Amino acid sequence: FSFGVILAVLASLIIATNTLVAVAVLLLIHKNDGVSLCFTLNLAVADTLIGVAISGLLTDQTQKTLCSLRMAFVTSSAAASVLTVMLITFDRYLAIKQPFRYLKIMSGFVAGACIAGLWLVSYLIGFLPLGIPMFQQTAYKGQCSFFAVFHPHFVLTLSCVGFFPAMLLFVFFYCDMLKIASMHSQQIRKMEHAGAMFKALRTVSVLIGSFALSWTPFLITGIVQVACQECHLYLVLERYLWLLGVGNSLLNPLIYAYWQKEVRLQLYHM
Amino acid sequence: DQLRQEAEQLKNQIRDARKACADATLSQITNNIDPVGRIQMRTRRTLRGHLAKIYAMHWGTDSRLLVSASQDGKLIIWDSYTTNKVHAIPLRSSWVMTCAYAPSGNYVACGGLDNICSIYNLKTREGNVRVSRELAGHTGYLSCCRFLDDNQIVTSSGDTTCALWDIETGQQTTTFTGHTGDVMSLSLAPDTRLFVSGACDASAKLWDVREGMCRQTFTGHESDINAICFFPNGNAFATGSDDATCRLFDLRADQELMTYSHDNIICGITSVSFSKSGRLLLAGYDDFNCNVWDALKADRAGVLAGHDNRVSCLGVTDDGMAVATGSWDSFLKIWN
Amino acid sequence: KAAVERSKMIEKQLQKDKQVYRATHRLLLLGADNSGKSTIVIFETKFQVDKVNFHMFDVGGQRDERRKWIQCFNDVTAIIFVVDSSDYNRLQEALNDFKSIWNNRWLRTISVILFLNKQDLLAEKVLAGKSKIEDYFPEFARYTTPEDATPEPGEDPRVTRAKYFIRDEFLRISTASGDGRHYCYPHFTCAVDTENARRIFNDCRDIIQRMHLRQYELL
Amino acid sequence: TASIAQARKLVEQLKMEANIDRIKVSKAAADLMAYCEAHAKEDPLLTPVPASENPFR
Amino acid sequence: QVQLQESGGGLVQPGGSLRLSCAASGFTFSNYKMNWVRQAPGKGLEWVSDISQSGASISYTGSVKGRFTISRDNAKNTLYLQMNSLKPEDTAVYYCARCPAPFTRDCFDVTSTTYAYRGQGTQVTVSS
Amino acid sequence: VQLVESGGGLVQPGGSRKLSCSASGFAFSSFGMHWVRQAPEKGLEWVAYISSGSGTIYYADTVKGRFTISRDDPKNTLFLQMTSLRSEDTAMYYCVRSIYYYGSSPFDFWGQGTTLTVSGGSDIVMTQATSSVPVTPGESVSISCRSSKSLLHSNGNTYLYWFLQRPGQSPQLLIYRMSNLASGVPDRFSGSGSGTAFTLTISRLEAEDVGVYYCMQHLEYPLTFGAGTKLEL
Ligand SMILES: CC(C)c1noc(C2CCN(c3ncnc(Nc4ccc(S(C)(=O)=O)cc4F)c3[N+](=O)[O-])CC2)n1
Repeated sequence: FSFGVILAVLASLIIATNTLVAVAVLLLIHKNDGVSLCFTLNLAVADTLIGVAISGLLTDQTQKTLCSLRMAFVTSSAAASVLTVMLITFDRYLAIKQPFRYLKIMSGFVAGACIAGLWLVSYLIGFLPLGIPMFQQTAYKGQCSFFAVFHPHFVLTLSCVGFFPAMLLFVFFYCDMLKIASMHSQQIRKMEHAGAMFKALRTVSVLIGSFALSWTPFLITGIVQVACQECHLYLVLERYLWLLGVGNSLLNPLIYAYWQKEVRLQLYHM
Repeated sequence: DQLRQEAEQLKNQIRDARKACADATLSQITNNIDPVGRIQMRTRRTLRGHLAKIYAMHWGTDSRLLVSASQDGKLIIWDSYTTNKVHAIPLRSSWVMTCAYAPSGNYVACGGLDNICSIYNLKTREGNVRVSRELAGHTGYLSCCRFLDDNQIVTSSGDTTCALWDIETGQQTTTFTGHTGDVMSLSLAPDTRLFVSGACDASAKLWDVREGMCRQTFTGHESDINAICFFPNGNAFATGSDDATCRLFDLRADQELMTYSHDNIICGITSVSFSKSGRLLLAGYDDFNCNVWDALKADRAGVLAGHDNRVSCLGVTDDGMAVATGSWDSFLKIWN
Repeated sequence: KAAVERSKMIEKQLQKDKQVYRATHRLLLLGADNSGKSTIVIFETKFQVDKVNFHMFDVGGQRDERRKWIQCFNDVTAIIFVVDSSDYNRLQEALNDFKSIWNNRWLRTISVILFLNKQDLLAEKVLAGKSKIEDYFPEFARYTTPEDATPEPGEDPRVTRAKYFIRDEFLRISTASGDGRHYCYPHFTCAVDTENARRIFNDCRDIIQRMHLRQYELL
Repeated sequence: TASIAQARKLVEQLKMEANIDRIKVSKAAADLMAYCEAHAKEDPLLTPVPASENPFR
Repeated sequence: QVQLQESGGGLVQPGGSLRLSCAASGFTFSNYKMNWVRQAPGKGLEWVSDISQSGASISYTGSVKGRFTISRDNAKNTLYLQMNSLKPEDTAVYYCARCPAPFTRDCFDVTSTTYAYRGQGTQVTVSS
Repeated sequence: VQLVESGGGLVQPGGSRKLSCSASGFAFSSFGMHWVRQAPEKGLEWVAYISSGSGTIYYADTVKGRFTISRDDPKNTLFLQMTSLRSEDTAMYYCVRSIYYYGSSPFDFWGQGTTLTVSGGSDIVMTQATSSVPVTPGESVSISCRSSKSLLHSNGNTYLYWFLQRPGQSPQLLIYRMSNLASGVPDRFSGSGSGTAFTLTISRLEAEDVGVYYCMQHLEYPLTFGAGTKLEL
């Protein structure tokens, strides 16, 4: 039962590191005008709440309504950080496919309406299954491990409805920017030859690999659970695969924040 | 023929007489004065709301209101104590390079690449702001038009000529000729009877308003001259140039006194200004910063950092209590 | 308290002005005398393509020294350069100009669109034979042989040369400086083309696309 | 004759500049010293002012 | 004072050689770029050649390649030009111009008769 | 610069009517508006205020819950709808304009007037003891307008105004903020005071300034006028 030493130290880095990056981004908002920075700030705030929610499980390492509410706060936090990544990809896609119409509709009001409605959908996913009798499995009580308060059917619906269709759009979008950047560099190398007489693959692989390889193993074993009706799951097999899901919070501030040299310049100076 | 050799002998006589009055130097006389020390200033206000870069600004006589110009096509009047906007005036032409404020506070002027310094009226009875006059007699762009009183103005242009107008009838009165390149700046004496200009031929001249003739010619630089200003007591002036140096001239001795150069500065100066007492000299550079010099000793004593692009304008209030700087990143800051 | 309310209504009007300012696509047009700079395109000009607004300026109203007033056009979308590619005695002068604009300190992030006008003249007026090499500009026949494009089906090999001449020297200067921050878009034109408003539309679209791809570490 | 006109007014201008009077630099430099001393207490930038009488606070 | 003065020039035979110098004073000679300019009888001004600040980059116009040479002496403030095998169409007036804005790699000169930093010129006549 | 009113008449108690103030000759969209009421023989009273942009509205306590004020900028018109009338509404009405920025002058132009006859302790009290004084051509006079509260603010300037009404015309403005002179007024009127006591003096009076004078305050929002004094012979 040594699963307490690594949890306390792991949540400490997530809280401290993410709130350090969010300070730098907000300062640059006050120095110029830019809408793309609004989504970057929201990701750092959403990744902070994961550390706060995890920090509430150190005591757990109890009641019919005490730990039921605890397992619903963590579900909403990790759902609003996945949805923000899908929001950044769509913003990047439109500025390249249609650059002329993007400069008309976009403003500061459109960004505010999108962020505000993002938190309502995340809230509805988490706190609503507390009233539906289809979920909320039986009352063996005892301790609290997210499976004495929820049914495995809840995992099956969310993954097949939301996660798998959302992963398909991520691959489709980034396979089109890779195609556009390939033909622009064909002409550039052709000009240099008459005047005298790769980055894409390495960068794209990190984006596709990091997004999909974290939450996929958790959903793979959960679906198999229904087919078995017993395969001695929800045990040490499921007590180490969850560590991957909260591992994105220590990787997002390195891809979307440590890049963008303008952001990196202030971190060194301060 | 002889018109070239005769002028050579005249230049020799002028240079010879100057060496007679060169007994001592300013550097070896002020050697007993205590130094200033270290000057620290920090930002107090930041005015934002312009859409593009800023070229010109000018303080009001009461030292509370100022006007600024931008190449988006606007002209905003600010309230410095509370950062409130009082007026906003749209212009017909987007390319504007100068602005001025009337001493009495009733009129504002502006001009640019359209070859016109036009005049606006502020105290209308209908509750808005309307154009009053249009003066058109120049052939090149305008870089400075400055008020004399409520009825006449003086302008400098890029066709190597200055002029003096009459707003009541719109016809100019006197024309000043003699320069070789574009005239970039002008400055009025405190007594309002003389003024100086600096052109792109690396020389400066002194004119008189009543007569309309040149008096003296000064030359000590090596490149174009961008900025000029007068000493508080009206007997000396300072210049800035593209060779990264500032210099001080004396009208009575008709020669140079001091040089302000450093070994680590390799960029030109865009603006200069004096303080209320006249002991400190401020200058703006292209390396995004501003420097403070000791006028009587010619050693640096401070710095102002915090802008993102190059500083283009700089001014000091009438009572000498604040400094305002504009820049190409479309912000205004007030220091101390 | 009532003066603060007035100041806030001025800011709402400024917000509506910023929406129109961003989708305007200002342009700068500069060339030389006897280059046909007018017939291809009056200080300001308005035209609309696919419900997109463009605005172009001409500054032909001052003296011949332009090292002071050219610093205003440091944030335009692009610059159009027009060359009368038919005469050879005044062609070396046109190169120098291009070289000063490319290497200027305050214009390091601006792209240039190149129009090589006066094509129908060089097709036959000089083909008869009144000029050669070593008597005029000695760099259009320094043993040149390109094999990457042979457009205009039907001609002997020397037709586009008098307009092809100029293409190489402007690319020698362009590709030898400027890392990744501005490029050049040469074009071939004439005195009767009616599709010059579409070429500017397409060339301005590649400028914006190439700028976004570079800051995502994709180009 | 275009250069003749520019070469005659240039000579004429220089004639009225030579016949001028000048004073010593020592006399000129001393007067600048006195003005800065007599107005040393009327410069808020040279000597900082307290926050009580600072309208920009 | 940025005075520039030229010396040399005179009547020559076809195939002859001349040597020219351009003494300078009033500025630091080792911070600027220098160049030569000529003006044909009854025509405009034509750029000819230039030399960099140190003496590494040299350029010529197409009509004089292989016959002209440029060089500078930083220790004596002089500029040279060597001529060989002159043709009768070389009769012109040669000037000596200076680029402004030191530590910079472009110039805005050879305008009409309004450039401040330029010499007076010397007469070259090649005829027989 | 013109302002005209339409409406009024004889109405039985309990009825209703709508009033209009049409404007022409100036930028109507940048000015606030006021309504001022004068009984057959009484002083002036404040009624309502509509700002520019219609974002702020105020009402008097005695006419609260019955009166409504609105404006329509495109047609340059002002409205005042009244309901549940009684015997206290028989008076004249005016429409007035104002503008607010640093250094401006409010309450500068008044309307003409229309006739309509039908058949708490925290507010500042402005008191004028003068009611009738003799006048002679070319002598000095003194009038005082004291207060029950300090009118000096903690930003530098005090708020006191003076008005003049002729025997058969509408009132006009003389002095704003105790020291300034209104445009078009001669250089004969001067004002001075300190905190609570204020004075107005005339050097040499002609036969063109016979009438009544008023003072008001602009510190607290329920606006209060004075009783007035007569400059008759
Ligand atoms: C809503 C969309 C964007 C979406 N598409 O896919 C997903 C995933 C499914 C919902 N989410 C979780 N699903 C299951 N378990 C979770 N946490 C957890 C908490 C406690 C224990 S324990 C030690 O008590 O047994 C174990 C756990 F695994 C979470 N969670 O991260 O909160 C996040 C993403 N959402």
